[PDB]
Amino acid sequence: NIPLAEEEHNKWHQDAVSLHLEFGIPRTAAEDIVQQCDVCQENKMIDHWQVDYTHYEDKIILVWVETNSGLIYAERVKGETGQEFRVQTMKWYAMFAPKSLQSDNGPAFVAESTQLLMKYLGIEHTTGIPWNPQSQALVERTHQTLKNTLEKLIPMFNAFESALAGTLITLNIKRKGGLGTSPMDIFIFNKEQQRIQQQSKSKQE
Amino acid sequence: NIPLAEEEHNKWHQDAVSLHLEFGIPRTAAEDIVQQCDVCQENKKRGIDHWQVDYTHYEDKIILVWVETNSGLIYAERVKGETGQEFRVQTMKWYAMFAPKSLQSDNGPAFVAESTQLLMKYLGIEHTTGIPWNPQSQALVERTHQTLKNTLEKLIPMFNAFESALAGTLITLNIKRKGGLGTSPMDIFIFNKEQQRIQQQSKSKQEKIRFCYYRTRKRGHPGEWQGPTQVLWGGDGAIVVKDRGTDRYLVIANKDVKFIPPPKEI
Amino acid sequence: WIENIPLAEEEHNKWHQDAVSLHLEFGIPRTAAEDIVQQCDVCQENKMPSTLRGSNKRGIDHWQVDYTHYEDKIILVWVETNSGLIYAERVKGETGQEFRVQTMKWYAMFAPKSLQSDNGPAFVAESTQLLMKYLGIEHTTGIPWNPQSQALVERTHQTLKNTLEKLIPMFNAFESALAGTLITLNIKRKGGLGTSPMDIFIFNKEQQRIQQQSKSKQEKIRFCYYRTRKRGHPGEWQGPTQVLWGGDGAIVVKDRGTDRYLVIANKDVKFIPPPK
Amino acid sequence: WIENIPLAEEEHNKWHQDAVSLHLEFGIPRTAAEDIVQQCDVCQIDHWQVDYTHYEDKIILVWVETNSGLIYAERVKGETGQEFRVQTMKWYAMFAPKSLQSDNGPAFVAESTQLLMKYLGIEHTTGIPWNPQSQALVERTHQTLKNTLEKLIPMFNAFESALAGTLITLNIKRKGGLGTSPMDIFIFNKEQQRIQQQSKSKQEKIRFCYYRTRKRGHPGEWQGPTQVLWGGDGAIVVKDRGTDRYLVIANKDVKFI
Amino acid sequence: IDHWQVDYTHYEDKIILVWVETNSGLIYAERVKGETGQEFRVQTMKWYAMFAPKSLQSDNGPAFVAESTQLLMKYLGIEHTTGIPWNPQSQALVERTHQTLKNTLEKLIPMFNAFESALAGTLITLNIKRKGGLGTSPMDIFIFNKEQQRIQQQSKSKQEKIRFCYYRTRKRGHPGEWQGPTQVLWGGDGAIVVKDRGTDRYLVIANKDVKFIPPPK
DNA sequence: CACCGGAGCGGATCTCGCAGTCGACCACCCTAATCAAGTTT
DNA sequence: AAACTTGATTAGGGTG
Repeated sequence: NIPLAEEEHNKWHQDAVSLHLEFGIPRTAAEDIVQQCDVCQENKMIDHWQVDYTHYEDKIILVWVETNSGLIYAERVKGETGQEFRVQTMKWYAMFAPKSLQSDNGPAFVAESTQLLMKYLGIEHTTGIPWNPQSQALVERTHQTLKNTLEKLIPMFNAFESALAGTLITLNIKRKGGLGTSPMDIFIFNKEQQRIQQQSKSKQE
Repeated sequence: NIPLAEEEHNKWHQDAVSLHLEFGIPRTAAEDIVQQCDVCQENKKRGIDHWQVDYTHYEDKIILVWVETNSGLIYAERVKGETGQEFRVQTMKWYAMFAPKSLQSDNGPAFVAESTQLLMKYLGIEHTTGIPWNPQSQALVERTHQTLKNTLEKLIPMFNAFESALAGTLITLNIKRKGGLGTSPMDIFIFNKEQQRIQQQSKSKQEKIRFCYYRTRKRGHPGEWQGPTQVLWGGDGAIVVKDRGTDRYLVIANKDVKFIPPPKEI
Repeated sequence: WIENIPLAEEEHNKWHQDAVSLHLEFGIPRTAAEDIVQQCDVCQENKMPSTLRGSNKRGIDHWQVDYTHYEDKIILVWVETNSGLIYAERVKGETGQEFRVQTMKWYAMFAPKSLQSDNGPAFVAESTQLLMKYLGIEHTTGIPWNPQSQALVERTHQTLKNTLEKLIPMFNAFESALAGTLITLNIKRKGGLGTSPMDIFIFNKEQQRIQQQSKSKQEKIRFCYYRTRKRGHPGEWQGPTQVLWGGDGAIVVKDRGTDRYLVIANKDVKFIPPPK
Repeated sequence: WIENIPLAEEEHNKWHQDAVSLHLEFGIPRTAAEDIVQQCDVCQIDHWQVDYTHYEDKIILVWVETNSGLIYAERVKGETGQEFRVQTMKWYAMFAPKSLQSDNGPAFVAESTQLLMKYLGIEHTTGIPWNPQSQALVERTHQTLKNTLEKLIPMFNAFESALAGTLITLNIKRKGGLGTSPMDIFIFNKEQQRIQQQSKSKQEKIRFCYYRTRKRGHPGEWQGPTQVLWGGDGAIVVKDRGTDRYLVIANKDVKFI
Repeated sequence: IDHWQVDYTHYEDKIILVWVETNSGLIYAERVKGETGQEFRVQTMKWYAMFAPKSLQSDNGPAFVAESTQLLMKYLGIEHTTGIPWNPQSQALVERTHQTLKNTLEKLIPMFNAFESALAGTLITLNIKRKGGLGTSPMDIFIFNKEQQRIQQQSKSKQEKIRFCYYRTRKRGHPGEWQGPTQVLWGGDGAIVVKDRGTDRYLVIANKDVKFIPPPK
């Protein structure tokens, strides 16, 4: 099916997501179709994330945002210090399977043993001024409607971590788009599709 | 489910889409929940079919792009000139190709041309001209035209007709291109139209409501005719209704039930 | 006339008339001419609610009551719904406690299974309600400004007071005369086939015997598909469920869709063969 | 009603649908709608068919949906192969065809047409179109079409506008069945295809799992793997291979694999 | 699936609220300040963000059986089951879960500054890195499970025919009386699935102890 | 061409108010403002 | 010596 997907790609030049999803080929193979197509590498406009700290009513919130699914995570934060962030990306590298990261150059992320925790855990960490309209619209609006839905939910709840969890529930889980796709729908699909190729990928590596 | 979906909303405060799809009530009911919920209306309007246009020049070829805002489904067609009338012809064709609930655009001439807005009125479409301000919109529209010129530049060598190449890009993006579970904008769109239509079918076919005025007896002495409000549960000779004042259900003697057709002034 | 209509409409908006005279004089179809006053405010407002209503035959041992003030005598009256055999007794006060005792008496006379009764406080009283509950009985509420749900007891207040006016001189006691009326209409009134209510209550107590109902379980069940014809063309068998009872040319069945008993003519039945 | 009813009387003079369609649009009385159509002098899956036809020396390409009855069409300069090639490139852009009917005309039976049906993967069928089921729909489509242009076109400066209007009358505004226009039936079929496909995709997996059983409540050790035959609520089905007898197994007593 | 069990556990005077999924074996754990109901309400709000629990087990402990905890489980639409923990099916899993949990904590806590980092480490080893069978992780088994819990699966099952049948059951081989007619709940090979309407329980009946019922014809 | 269905209107069925302004004083059940009787930090 | 809860005896709302 990968063959007919590259014939179809040289013809119509789809995304690797679209050839993956069209032909059921592993997404790695579809990426190899596109990235080898010179039409697509001449013409250019998973588990990949961004972080920025944010304060919501004198409460720092470490805000993880997955660049593809739009799927978010958060936890209340005592300080923007690096060691706390190392603990948060240990916990968070537990709660997810991150491939790669973007972020600003802020102190926690650029910090040496934080970077060495990205190498230890093995995540690709790109530190720099985020330049991309792709991420920054989504992350900006994420802080917008996050601080919104916090402002909606926090009166209801005793704890602030309870209401914070509330927002994460609404956006990760209750919220949907497309055909009734929450972000978590997108992610669980992408991982469970990663499993079956993943049983092949140990042979492909 | 509509009261329960609303209960889920005032708790959680979801999208209209999410409450709708979750509880399967009609989506305008979910919209109305969000809209009758002060919490979401305090902090933030587009239905499903909402389009935005921008003319786009590529290779000295004027192209009249349409961009649906929600699905991200798009149309475009090459153009001779940006005029009112040619644009009127294009959008007539388009509205044969499209059922669009509302439009946005900027203040460009054909948009702001008089008979074009009159033609939005002939066609009854909500037209909004003005500086398009929405980060939801402008990122989508901008990336849409960038990706448009991108894929034009890919495909036009492969085709005799630049028009069939443009059709090519619409195929790639609206059909072939996918996201999430395999969703192209076309399939998202067709789905949304489908469930929306079916919202009409649901609402029309099922419920024959009735409404009434009502009154009550004090030492037997009947009340004035009141509300009026809605038949909740019908029974022969008496019913269930809500007291708006007490927010409370009540059983009223038909004699004291002044019947009304449902739609009221609406 | 199709375009006479907005003027005729105006003439309702002006002169506010029936769908008919408007229909005819403007010479239109009448039905939207009714949709006028459907859509009128004015004429929509002040019309009356033509509504027939209904009373409940309801249940064996299902009951209905109201107290009486006959010649300044509180008389609380115990009156069946279905076959409408009755009882009553003179009372000194209407009160919930007193009432509760009265119903203990009368309840003990029978196995009365349920009730309709009005908003009178003694009917309504907390421990009264708890007493119905205590005994596993259904009170139901006669509602504001409907004696008519309380129909039969008021009816019988008529009948009775006529009979009182006969009998009471014949007795030492008003309440022996009360016994006399009670006697008569629960018995001596006999009609149709020349039967009292007492006949019918008691008969039906024999009729309502649980052991017989339990026993008929041994009789066979079959299920059956019913189905429905749209432009002549019958649906799938909808579903398949037991032939609750068969008649000649049709049966007893339930739609789970309505959860309600139903008929199917035996042509639109599938008979479903036995296990074997 | 009586606010809708005039407005539909206004709109039929524009759009000239069935009385049915307006009854089913606006929720008016049908018989009044019928009174308009009489009193309106003017009226007084993914399997398709193409025909050309001429309306006032304007060649037109006519697509017709063999099931929903939906139509695409556009004004045409000529019956050439190449023009129609770009037409149906655009049509395949706006539509997602499986299949097609047509006659043996040159632009169809022209090769690069058919090669482009292969490049696009449509199964092109030319031949003497034989079918009353099709050709009656074809027939009424043409007669009622040019009827309908002849209604609308004087309202319109540009003819492409009016033609688009005819398409709108038929596709969009006109209804059939329960109030179902052609586009209604059409879009329904479209969305039904994909969910057929998704359903098959979920039918593909056939998962297996470990399981165990209780003795006086005390557990058995894990057993299997064995296929997940049918899921229930709180439990599944599995074939016991030991007894060759299927087992209802609590989900908590399972490890899905 | 999404049937979870809790036991608070103390590791080195650190209360650890240990979620254990009864089926995948997936877990969550976090260091906890106290066994308080309120803190537990916060933790289960957080964790109901991190997962989509349908249902719950736990012991009868104070936080769990707490009133507004119960109202919270209702508020979130989770079924909370409180009990003397009496099952070896789930309690074998929970027992070994806590044992291996403290084991891996003792492995990882030297390797990390924070105990939340190291406890996170244990969840990584056990949910992610730990693998079984063909090499799927318990987290993969959870993802897997959740992924096939889709409603578009339900649509196709609605599209199918069901056929109905009588059924009987054997005692010492002696065939019982026929029963139903009922749903063929699933067609098998040599048998099918049926619920007993009497005991409200799914059951299998060999096709000889079945009589399938023909369609409306 | 026969059979079933949506829309239409004449006829048939059921409930009720016009009787001047309506309350005045009972009896029962349920709810509530106000006063009197204790402690407790 | 302020406040805090509960029992007792007449004034209003739904029903004969």
